[PDB]
Amino acid sequence: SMAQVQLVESGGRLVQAGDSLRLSCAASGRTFSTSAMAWFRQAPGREREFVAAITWTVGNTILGDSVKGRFTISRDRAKNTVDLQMDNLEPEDTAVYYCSARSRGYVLSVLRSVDSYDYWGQGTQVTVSG
Amino acid sequence: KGEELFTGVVPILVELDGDVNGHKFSVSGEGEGDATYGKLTLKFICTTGKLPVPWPTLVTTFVQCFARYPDHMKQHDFFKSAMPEGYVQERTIFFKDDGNYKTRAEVKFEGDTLVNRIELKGIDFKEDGNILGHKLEYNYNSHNVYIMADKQKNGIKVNFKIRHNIEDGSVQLADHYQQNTPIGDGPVLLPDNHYLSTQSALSKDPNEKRDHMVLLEFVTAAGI
Ligand SMILES: [Cl-]
Ligand SMILES: [N+]
Ligand SMILES: [N+]
Ligand SMILES: [N+]
Ligand SMILES: [N+]
Ligand SMILES: [N+]
Ligand SMILES: [N+]
Repeated sequence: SMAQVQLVESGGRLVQAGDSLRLSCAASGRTFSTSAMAWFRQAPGREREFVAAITWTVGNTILGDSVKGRFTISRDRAKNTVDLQMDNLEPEDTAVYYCSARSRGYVLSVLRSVDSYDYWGQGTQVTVSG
Repeated sequence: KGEELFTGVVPILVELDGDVNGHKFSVSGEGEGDATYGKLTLKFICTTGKLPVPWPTLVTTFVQCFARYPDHMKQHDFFKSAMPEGYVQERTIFFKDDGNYKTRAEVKFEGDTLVNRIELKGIDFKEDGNILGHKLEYNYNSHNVYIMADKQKNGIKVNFKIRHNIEDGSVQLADHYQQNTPIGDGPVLLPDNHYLSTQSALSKDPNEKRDHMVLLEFVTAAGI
């Protein structure tokens, strides 16, 4: 009956360029209302940048231009997780990765925008060295 | 204005998790609605086996944003005005001389699909009664759905009486109490008192082996 959702990211590591890494986010609280989840990333001195989003019921996915063909988002409704599979990592992927969630319904185009989510995790650090 | 999302044919997904007198079951559904005609077509599958209750008792639980609001009433279509963000639908359904369903649903867009996710809980049904003893005819009648604003909850209050025809010629009433509140904080149309004239028809897919229901609904607003 509370709307509050809590998000816990895990999996960020220091890793070599060209390696892969899988990140994961755990939602709890009123997960019944979830309609989309997403991953954003922020590097120092830079605006927070859209990475990937997934519609909750059907699993439709949206990728940000600079990770297309490298990153894969997927979600598990039984466990209320959303994972980010990052292959072929580059130094420029270095950032803190944030997990987010929305409960309001939406048209698809608003999902790339930081302002479209109602809940945010506290981030997990990914560092890629070449 | 959310009316805009409904000018064409809109695909629909439905998901229900239920528990009646301890019997758990899940249902999934798909189809489409066309608010310009007031038309809704949906097919449901019981994904857990046999449905422990009669399919007609779940009809009203299984998207009134697909009503046709005549142009002079567009000021009173709260359902459309709440999308895409969507709205919560809660009912308690009192079956005369039997138990009750309590339901919790969220109706909202996920992109181009209207989604209706439901939890249902039923208790205190007689094992001999019309519901658990499967004595309802597989059919449906016309009813008027009475809508009034609930300014304090920023939503609407709704009520009606469904008549379920029983296989021995009696009629089993199911008294519906209903409220709807927006999910977003955007402003919504709070309507004057009015009602939805609702007709429905149930049938079967003969190429469908699983326990299932084909549902057709025609809904037009009225009373202004
Ligand atoms: Cl009994
Ligand atoms: N909650
Ligand atoms: N049935
Ligand atoms: N129902
Ligand atoms: N509607
Ligand atoms: N009536
Ligand atoms: N009707």
